[PDB]
Amino acid sequence: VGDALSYYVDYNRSHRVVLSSELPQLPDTYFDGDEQYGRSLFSLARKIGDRSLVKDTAVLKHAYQAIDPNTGKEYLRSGQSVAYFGASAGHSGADQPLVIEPWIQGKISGVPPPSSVRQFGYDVARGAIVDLARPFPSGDYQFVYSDVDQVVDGHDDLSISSGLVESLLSSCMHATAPGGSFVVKINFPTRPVWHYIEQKILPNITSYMLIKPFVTNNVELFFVAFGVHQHSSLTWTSGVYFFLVDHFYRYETLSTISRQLPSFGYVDDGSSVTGIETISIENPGFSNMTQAARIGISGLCANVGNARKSIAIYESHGARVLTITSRRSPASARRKSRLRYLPLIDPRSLEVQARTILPADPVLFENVSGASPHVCLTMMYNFEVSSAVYDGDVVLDLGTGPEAKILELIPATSPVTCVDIRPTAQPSGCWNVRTTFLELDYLSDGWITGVRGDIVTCMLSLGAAAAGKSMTFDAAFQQLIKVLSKSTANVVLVQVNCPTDVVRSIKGYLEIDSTNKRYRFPKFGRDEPYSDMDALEKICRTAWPNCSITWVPLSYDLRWTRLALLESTTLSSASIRIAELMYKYMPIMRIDIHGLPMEKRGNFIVGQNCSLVIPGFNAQDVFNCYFNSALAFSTEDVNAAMIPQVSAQFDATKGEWTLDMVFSDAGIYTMQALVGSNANPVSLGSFVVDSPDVDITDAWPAQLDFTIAGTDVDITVNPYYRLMTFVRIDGQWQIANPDKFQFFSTLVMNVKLDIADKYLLYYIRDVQSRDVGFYIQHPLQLLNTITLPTNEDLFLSAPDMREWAVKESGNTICILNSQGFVLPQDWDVLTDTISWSPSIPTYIVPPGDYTLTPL
Amino acid sequence: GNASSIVQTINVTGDGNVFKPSAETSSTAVPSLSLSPGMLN
Amino acid sequence: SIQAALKALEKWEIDLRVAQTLLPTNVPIGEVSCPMQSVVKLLDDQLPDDSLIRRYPKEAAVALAK
Ligand SMILES: *C(=O)CCCCCCCCCCCCC
Repeated sequence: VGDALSYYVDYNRSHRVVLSSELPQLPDTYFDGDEQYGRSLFSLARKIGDRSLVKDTAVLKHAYQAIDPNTGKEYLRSGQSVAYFGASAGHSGADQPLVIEPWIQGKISGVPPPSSVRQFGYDVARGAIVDLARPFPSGDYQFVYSDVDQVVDGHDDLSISSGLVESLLSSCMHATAPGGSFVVKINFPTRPVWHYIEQKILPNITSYMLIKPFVTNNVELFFVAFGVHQHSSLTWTSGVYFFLVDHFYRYETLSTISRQLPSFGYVDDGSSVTGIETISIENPGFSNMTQAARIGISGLCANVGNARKSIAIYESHGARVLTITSRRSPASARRKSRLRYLPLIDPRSLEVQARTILPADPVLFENVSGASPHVCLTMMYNFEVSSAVYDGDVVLDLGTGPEAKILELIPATSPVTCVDIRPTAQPSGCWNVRTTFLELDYLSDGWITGVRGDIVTCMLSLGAAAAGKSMTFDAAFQQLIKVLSKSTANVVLVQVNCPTDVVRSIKGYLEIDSTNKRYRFPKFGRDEPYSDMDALEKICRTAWPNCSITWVPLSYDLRWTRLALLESTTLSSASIRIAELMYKYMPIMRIDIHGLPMEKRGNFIVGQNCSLVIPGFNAQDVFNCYFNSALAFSTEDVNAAMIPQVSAQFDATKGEWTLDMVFSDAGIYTMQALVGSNANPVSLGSFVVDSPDVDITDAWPAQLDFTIAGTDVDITVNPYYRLMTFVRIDGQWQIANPDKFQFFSTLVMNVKLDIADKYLLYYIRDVQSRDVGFYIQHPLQLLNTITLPTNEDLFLSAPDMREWAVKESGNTICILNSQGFVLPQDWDVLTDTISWSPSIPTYIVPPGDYTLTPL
Repeated sequence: GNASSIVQTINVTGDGNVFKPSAETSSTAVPSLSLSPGMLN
Repeated sequence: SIQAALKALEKWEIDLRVAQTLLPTNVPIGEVSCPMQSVVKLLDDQLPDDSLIRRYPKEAAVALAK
């Protein structure tokens, strides 16, 4: 469900120069049929509107936000002769692509309407018809958008398509005038295409962008170029490499997961992995000996337990019938693999039913709204444990819920222990392999020596535990360590309330206090404590001096989502994103009691030198740094290392290695080691880098240039953060006019002043990562505090779509946004509107007082 | 090269292909024609 | 018609000549041989990026065998 998610990558001079020949090639089974089935199935089940509309809106908005340093502004102004190549009609009845009219109407924030658009394409209706890849007579456009299919011309393969892409790039190259820009669509990103792009186009632009809106699990891509026919030395960079890595990885994972659901509009009979199980009894009898349905319901329960099971009681064809429905999943049927006898159920809940219930119609994917945050958080949590357990491992789980999710997650040959307080409900006498339960506290004492165990867990538990006992996170952690000290375990998994970056707040979901080390969950209504990374680390170092500690990353993985799709738990993009953000402060600690230690030496902040010393090795051994399943670098090749800075030294006196680095992305990197002339891989601890502070201060002078040049002000910002501005209209973020404020360089921002700016607040927001406003959301309260002149001419525009009527010293003159408004003879309109929405013009009011009242 | 789910072509980079340059198969297409105009009348 | 037809292929012929000449596709006496994966892996390593074979493979191969 939900809207689409956009990804982009921009060119930066500062990165390592990657070549065309080492970007990830596309998969080779990409055309083999079952994958095609998966792509079909995912696309059919997508709650969304006109795809061509939403993609084009995304790309146009992100295209009106690319600046030329040489002239301090967008390559995308207004009035630009714009060619839409590939104008598919669209059988919706508009006969045209469904964004042109909203575009020119200026019904998009951040996208000034153009002069005109010319629609060329095979299936155009309101334009002209031609096959573009070959020459055709036309005039010159300033911006050329492309949405051309390449799975049509050229027969069914990939090299002919590769040639089509070059043809299209050259044709667009010719259509644009010097200094213009163009966007092209790519069906299949293959290596030789970027080879061609690098040796044929890159030296003929000024900047370039890559963009990927994600609406269906595919490999579609958009490539954007600026400043055509101007020479530079642009080549692919590090960010391109990383982006392509993720843009293939995500696809591969989602395709695997999607390839398991039953076909769209299928016939469930029990063999399918996911099905709507259901059984009914005609004229039910409960009170006396049944032995007929007492097994009947129990079989279904064992089939699909722990998943929501719904009932109806009604009458059909004269017979009083009871119907049971539910759903089966790999985990639900994995639980069945662990029983030996069949557990049975008390039916007392049911014979008491004296009411009447209508039946219903089976729907596999039941949810209509999108999955809630915390359920998804729990799923993304449990994927880690379900992956991190192999067969036969002797398991001790703490915080075990009464419903015992674990009995549905691990293999059916691993003994488990439930360590919790409330009595469970799971049966006792049907378990093929060992399974124990307990009624006591896992923060308590004097119960540990008697319990076997290899992997010890605690998930979404300890923060509430510490809060309940009025206990701090530090003390709670140390007491848990103490309890595990005299145990016999081997590896520990613990969810930990502790940040991973600059402390921020997630709106309405998790609000964080930096006075007392406390989180708050508003939807849950509770105040809990936390602690800090370095504080916790020493405690783990104490009881285990052989402790290798890692902080497993999640806010790029999607494999965890397989714990949803396979029991029909509908997903929303927003519910995903908030789950990553919430996870950046509720991470998971993976502690090995006898791994190889790693000590953190320097200051771990982006833009700062870091240092690590890794003991206990030999000079003939390697290390590899990964980041989002990429490869930052390896020691064997120090030079072609994708990170900004590498160092490598060895202490033949002590056998201690030394790596002294600089990074460029906040988050988690992982270092892994390679020992010997063998393919064997060891897993050393990972580490976290964090972004520089989010703090902002700004200077506002005393003289205000109410003229066109406009006042210029100082905004002190650490340069790593890139900045823009926004407005909140109707609860929705709108892009501020690039013609209104101009950043440039210290840092100085330009602004044209207006009365309208008094009645709208303005925010400086940050777009460097995938998300926006997560680190810096700084309102400009100073802007809503301006002191107008009266002896001075003024810019002026309407605030919004409401109905503001002007007053000169409390005397209405006209009415903005009114039917049958008439312009004053002393007012005057301005060439390019300063408004936040391009439709609303901007006028020139002659000197005086101007007051607007809402109505 | 295979642009389709089912392949019934000739896998150029597939196996089973044969490269045996032989004297008997000395390549040629159309070097010259007896376009002499006396013989063309 | 013949002359103008032969005009168009003025480059494609050159590319095919490059393909057949970069390594010996003819011998004076007897017969020689070499695995196809190797020789194909070579061609994708020496033909210029602009060569039409890089974008039109199968027809080039069948023409070669013709
Ligand atoms: C099949 O998987 C499509 C990609 C591979 C096609 C073969 C390589 C492209 C060029 C043809 C032969 C290589 C030497 C020119």
